[PDB]
Amino acid sequence: SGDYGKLRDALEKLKLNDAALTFEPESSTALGFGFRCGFLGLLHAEIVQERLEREFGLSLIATAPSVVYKVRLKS
Amino acid sequence: MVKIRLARFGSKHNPHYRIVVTDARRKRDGKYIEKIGYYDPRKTTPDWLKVDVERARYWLSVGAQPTDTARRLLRQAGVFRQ
Amino acid sequence: LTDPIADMLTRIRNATRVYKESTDVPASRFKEEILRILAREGFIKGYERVDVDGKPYLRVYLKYGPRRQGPDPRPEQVIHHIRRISKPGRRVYVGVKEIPRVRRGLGIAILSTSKGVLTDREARKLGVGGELICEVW
Amino acid sequence: DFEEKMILIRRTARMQAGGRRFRFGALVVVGDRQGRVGLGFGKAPEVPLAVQKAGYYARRNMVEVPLQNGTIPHEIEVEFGASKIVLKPAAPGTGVIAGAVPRAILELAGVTDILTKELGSRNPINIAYATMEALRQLRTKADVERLR
Amino acid sequence: PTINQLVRKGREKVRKKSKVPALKGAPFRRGVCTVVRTVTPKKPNSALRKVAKVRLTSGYEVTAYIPGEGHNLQEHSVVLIRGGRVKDLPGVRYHIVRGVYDAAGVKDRKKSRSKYGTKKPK
Amino acid sequence: GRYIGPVCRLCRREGVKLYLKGERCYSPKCAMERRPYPPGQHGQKRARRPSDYAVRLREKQKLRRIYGISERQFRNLFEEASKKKGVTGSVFLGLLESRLDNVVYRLGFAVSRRQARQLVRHGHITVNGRRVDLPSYRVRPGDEIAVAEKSRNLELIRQNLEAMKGRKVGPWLSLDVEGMKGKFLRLPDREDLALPVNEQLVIEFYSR
Amino acid sequence: PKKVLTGVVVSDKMQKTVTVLVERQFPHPLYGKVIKRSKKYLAHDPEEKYKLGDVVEIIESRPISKRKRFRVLRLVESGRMDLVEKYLIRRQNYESLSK
RNA sequence: CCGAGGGUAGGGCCCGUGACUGGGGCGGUCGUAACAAGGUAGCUGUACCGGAAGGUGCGGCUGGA
RNA sequence: GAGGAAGAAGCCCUUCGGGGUGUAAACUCCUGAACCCGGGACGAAACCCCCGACGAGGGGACUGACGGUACCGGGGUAAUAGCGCCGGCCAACUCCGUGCCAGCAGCCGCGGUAAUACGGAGGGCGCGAGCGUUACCCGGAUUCACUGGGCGUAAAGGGCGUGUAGGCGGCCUGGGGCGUCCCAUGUGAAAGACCACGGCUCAACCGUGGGGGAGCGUGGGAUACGCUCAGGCUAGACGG
RNA sequence: GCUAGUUGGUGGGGUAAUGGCCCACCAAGGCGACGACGGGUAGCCGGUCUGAGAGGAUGGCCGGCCACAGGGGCACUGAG
Ligand code: SF4
Ligand SMILES: [Mg+2]
Ligand SMILES: [Mg+2]
Ligand SMILES: [Mg+2]
Ligand SMILES: [Mg+2]
Ligand SMILES: [Mg+2]
Ligand SMILES: [Mg+2]
Ligand SMILES: [Mg+2]
Ligand SMILES: [Mg+2]
Ligand SMILES: [Mg+2]
Ligand SMILES: [Mg+2]
Ligand SMILES: [Mg+2]
Ligand SMILES: [Mg+2]
Ligand SMILES: [Mg+2]
Ligand SMILES: [Mg+2]
Ligand SMILES: [Mg+2]
Ligand SMILES: [Mg+2]
Ligand SMILES: [Mg+2]
Ligand SMILES: [Mg+2]
Ligand SMILES: [Mg+2]
Ligand SMILES: [Mg+2]
Ligand SMILES: [Mg+2]
Ligand SMILES: [Mg+2]
Ligand SMILES: [Mg+2]
Ligand SMILES: [Mg+2]
Ligand SMILES: [Mg+2]
Ligand SMILES: [Mg+2]
Ligand SMILES: [Mg+2]
Ligand SMILES: [Mg+2]
Ligand SMILES: [Mg+2]
Ligand SMILES: [Mg+2]
Ligand SMILES: [Mg+2]
Ligand SMILES: [Mg+2]
Ligand SMILES: [Mg+2]
Ligand SMILES: [Mg+2]
Ligand SMILES: [Mg+2]
Ligand SMILES: [Mg+2]
Ligand SMILES: [Mg+2]
Ligand SMILES: [Mg+2]
Ligand SMILES: [Mg+2]
Ligand SMILES: [Mg+2]
Ligand SMILES: [Mg+2]
Ligand SMILES: [Mg+2]
Ligand SMILES: [Mg+2]
Ligand SMILES: [Mg+2]
Ligand SMILES: [Mg+2]
Ligand SMILES: [Mg+2]
Ligand SMILES: [Mg+2]
Ligand SMILES: [Mg+2]
Ligand SMILES: [Mg+2]
Ligand SMILES: [Mg+2]
Ligand SMILES: [Mg+2]
Ligand SMILES: [Mg+2]
Ligand SMILES: [Mg+2]
Ligand SMILES: [Mg+2]
Ligand SMILES: [Mg+2]
Ligand SMILES: [Mg+2]
Ligand SMILES: [Mg+2]
Ligand SMILES: [Mg+2]
Ligand SMILES: [Mg+2]
Ligand SMILES: [Mg+2]
Ligand SMILES: [Mg+2]
Ligand SMILES: [Mg+2]
Ligand SMILES: [Mg+2]
Repeated sequence: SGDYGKLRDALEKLKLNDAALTFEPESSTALGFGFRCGFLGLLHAEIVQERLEREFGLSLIATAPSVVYKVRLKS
Repeated sequence: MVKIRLARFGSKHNPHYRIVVTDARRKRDGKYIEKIGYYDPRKTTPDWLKVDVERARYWLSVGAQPTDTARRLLRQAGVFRQ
Repeated sequence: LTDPIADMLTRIRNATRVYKESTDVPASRFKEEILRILAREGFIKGYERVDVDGKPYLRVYLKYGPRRQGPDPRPEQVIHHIRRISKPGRRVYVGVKEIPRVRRGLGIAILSTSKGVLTDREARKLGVGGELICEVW
Repeated sequence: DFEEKMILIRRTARMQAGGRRFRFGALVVVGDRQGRVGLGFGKAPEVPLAVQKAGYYARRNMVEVPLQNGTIPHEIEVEFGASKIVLKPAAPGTGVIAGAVPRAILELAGVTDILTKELGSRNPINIAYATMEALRQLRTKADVERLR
Repeated sequence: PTINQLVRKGREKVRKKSKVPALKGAPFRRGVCTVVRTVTPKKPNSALRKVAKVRLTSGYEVTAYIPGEGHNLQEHSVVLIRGGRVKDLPGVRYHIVRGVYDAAGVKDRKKSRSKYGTKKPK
Repeated sequence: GRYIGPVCRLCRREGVKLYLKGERCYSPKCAMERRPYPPGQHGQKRARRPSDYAVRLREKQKLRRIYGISERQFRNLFEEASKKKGVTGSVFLGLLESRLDNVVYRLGFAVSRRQARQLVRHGHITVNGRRVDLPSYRVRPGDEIAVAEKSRNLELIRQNLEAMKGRKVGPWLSLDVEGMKGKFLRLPDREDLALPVNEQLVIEFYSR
Repeated sequence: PKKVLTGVVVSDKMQKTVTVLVERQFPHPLYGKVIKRSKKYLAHDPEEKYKLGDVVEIIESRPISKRKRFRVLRLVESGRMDLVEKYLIRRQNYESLSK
């Protein structure tokens, strides 16, 4: 669907734990109710979802991961 | 039964009782049957005890039963002086 | 004709503002009782029983005031103000404590009581009350 | 030589081709504080012209106002169109309990302790006039008594 | 209406509608930021006006305002809201209270600091 | 608590000497007589027409200031007068005057309203022999007010009283000089006092 | 006292009992004018004696049945069908008030 | 016998929601119905018609000469 | 707290003369919150004991959580001030920054390069161990109008009759006394409110006393008006 | 628009005691626009806040009554 409310809490508890949950809510046409997380290092992110899916059976796919840019549009 | 007792008023660290007829079972500062005098135990004024002897004796008369401190006061207002 | 007492008070009030000397009002005992107080109290000269076209009326004689100076010289009225206070649509009884002191005493309040139609001050004196009829000043 | 106390200065507008045009309205009360007031409402091109003008008219229009001990002698309600003023006598400790216009009349009429309430349309200009011809209808026990 | 009409049909007492239902109906409410943008106001006011959608403990999801010059708010910032409407911004029933929870006071504000939650100067 | 702060500035803002500060008030170097215009930058600039409410405001403030009293205590008294039988402007003025801190000043045990408070506070006054250090104390008629022992012999109270020989304290009191007692006699008449204040506008003020 | 009411018998059709109507006048709490008001009391009549139409007095009594706690004290009029009709009228009028 | 309650079935009112679909309020395209006889006096109940305002019939009103 | 300059510095304004913060500070003096030291409560006088009788009456003794507290006596240090506002309503104005941005806002509305309306500073007003904000109630709102509003054109007369309930109802006399008015009486607890007095240093608080009133039970009286019954009338209405 | 223990009767049962309080028979009644029935909300007063007053709004502390003791039902003991 899938479980936007059930996902968000999962962030909330982890989010209490840590930085790299690390959520500003986001939405894209690939799937509903998708959110952005940045993880200090690649490994945290890989632990956190993994934890999610084995533990809670919220089996999902996460796009990623993002590097941040110094764009200075000519205008 | 029905009794004669000190019902407490006044304020904190400033008592002023209202010696009162009241059924045993009421909370002390609750509806009594009849006020029959007061008793400031600290004595901060001329009048500091004032039984209504007439009524005191009627009540007493028909089997109301004073406390100890309430009996002790009634004395000082002559309730039992024969 | 639902309220002959209003009707009289009205006849009167209407009359005065045009400055008439008299006006006939159909006669009833009760009405004479009001007219009694009204003249005794000075709001009218007085009244008399009479007759028009056969049937009994009541001719009420009208006080006013001296002429005035300036433009618009019409005299002060002695009856300035007169309204009912106990319409049939709404009966108003008042107890002795409650008898209205009208206009600071500059005016009166009639009122049927069981000791008779008195003024407020009479009703206060005898120490009674009842149906507040009207008020004048 | 009385006191006076402007109660309303206001601007207003005409309209000629290629421009609005102005005029001024001053509504001054004038009184000796002893028991004589007089309200005047004058209008002119410039403000103080319109205030002096108001003065003149004012004096040309004074009023009785009986004073049974600093209060008025009997409660009264008059109502110059849509606006209703209600006066009401009071004890000496009271003070003038009044709207800001009808107080400027009462103040200068020498009134000291009274109650008012403005009901109806609360336009100053009206409430002022309503007030003037509401004082004007006061009478003393005597004033009456002679009338009957 | 005649007195009989009054006896018969009474006078109808008034009743009032809350402008502040999300507070439900506490003096303040806590919530979590879902969106945090700027909004343009209606005419004749022009500005880039700071605003936050909020999900209140009361259940409702409402949009509130960020008074003061600059704010450390962003999504998931948990903040409390007080009643208070912005005239320019349609639909902003509430105000976000500075200096509480995830909301920093306006830094370096010297005046009216109890509004805008700024602690007193050294 | 009390005001504490420049008291002169007041008398400019209010526009008259509310005698508030001891001997100086009667100098040629008192603030008023030097520079009788409001404190601050615009102190000298032309006055605007004072608003109706503005008038009533200063008046309320002129009075209160004179007795250096908290606007809470003030209004409380003012309400007492209304509920009291009598002329409210008046009874206000007297309920105000029965203040122990005041009565000390009126007797001239202290030079000033302000000072009176400190005397009363450090229990230098006593009412009816018993000591009192509340400056709010409501002096009844026939209260005997006096310095008591360990301060009768004090550099100050002597000085003020030394200086109290050939002046007559006001009509509603009395003063056993150098014995150092006085008697509240009766509550004053509005016209014994002659403060520059119009008790009526105050009444008017607490109306709006 | 106990309590004395006066009013029209406005039905039997029960055994030992009469529905009695009872008027009361009083002023409007706020609007002052006088209003009348009414209430039926089921009354006791062991001797199915009191017929319709009657104006009777009934008195506070000890419970005789659920909702029947007055006896009839004494007859004081008779044949007041005019009243009874005014009730049967207000009862009849009701089918026009439905939907 | 009754009986808390559990279960079966059929209704009633409410709330939430739903592909889609009406309209409503707030921020370029087509015309130009109303406001001056507004360029066909307007409004109006009603009917039919028309992209859109609206036009037209029947009767009414002046709040139109 | 009293004194203390035609008036320090600093900072603000300026027509570069000067103004302002300001008797404010400094500073001279005396008073002494806090602290230290000493003594130290009322609330507790009964049950008990003695005389007398295990009665009245009289006498005597035990008992304090609060608390080594309040309070008293002595000694004694100048010892926290903050917050809201300053276009109008509404008491309180200047400069600088910003340039329809940033921001302010309850409402008018402010801000597009001289802003008393934004941000800061000086100055000012308010109140002060508080001062503001939000929420909610009454108020202003005679803006549900009993007191105390309205419907030609502002919202508002039913399209028109007929008539059921209900509302209301002319002139005179008499009986009733339901309404209505009056008197007595019972009730209307205490606490609260109000008036007076007294008790804690005042007050808050508390004690004591006083008056309240609607209401409702009972008894007694009144008869104008409203009701009800009875008689009578012809000015309303109907009919020939 | 509502009502079959529903409304009255009789005779029983029960209680400290009146009553369809419960049970059997008997009659067809009882209630409602003076708002029944359904729905919403709420513990009620002394009081309290406001208000010139009428009024409005409110029932925290305290005093009085009521009701409940995790959600329901039942009785036992007993003066209760
Ligand atoms: S009177 Fe005393 S206080 Fe008031 S200004 Fe003159 S000097 Fe300063
Ligand atoms: Mg004259
Ligand atoms: Mg009018
Ligand atoms: Mg713009
Ligand atoms: Mg624009
Ligand atoms: Mg600040
Ligand atoms: Mg007031
Ligand atoms: Mg039976
Ligand atoms: Mg079952
Ligand atoms: Mg079941
Ligand atoms: Mg089960
Ligand atoms: Mg839907
Ligand atoms: Mg649906
Ligand atoms: Mg056109
Ligand atoms: Mg056209
Ligand atoms: Mg046309
Ligand atoms: Mg055309
Ligand atoms: Mg047509
Ligand atoms: Mg087409
Ligand atoms: Mg066509
Ligand atoms: Mg046509
Ligand atoms: Mg100089
Ligand atoms: Mg300098
Ligand atoms: Mg300097
Ligand atoms: Mg200088
Ligand atoms: Mg000093
Ligand atoms: Mg210093
Ligand atoms: Mg010690
Ligand atoms: Mg002791
Ligand atoms: Mg302020
Ligand atoms: Mg101002
Ligand atoms: Mg500001
Ligand atoms: Mg600028
Ligand atoms: Mg402002
Ligand atoms: Mg500014
Ligand atoms: Mg304080
Ligand atoms: Mg309001
Ligand atoms: Mg007001
Ligand atoms: Mg109102
Ligand atoms: Mg009002
Ligand atoms: Mg309205
Ligand atoms: Mg009305
Ligand atoms: Mg209106
Ligand atoms: Mg018509
Ligand atoms: Mg229609
Ligand atoms: Mg129709
Ligand atoms: Mg008809
Ligand atoms: Mg009829
Ligand atoms: Mg009738
Ligand atoms: Mg009649
Ligand atoms: Mg009677
Ligand atoms: Mg009581
Ligand atoms: Mg008392
Ligand atoms: Mg007849
Ligand atoms: Mg059966
Ligand atoms: Mg059958
Ligand atoms: Mg009924
Ligand atoms: Mg509940
Ligand atoms: Mg509550
Ligand atoms: Mg309670
Ligand atoms: Mg249980
Ligand atoms: Mg259980
Ligand atoms: Mg249970
Ligand atoms: Mg037992």
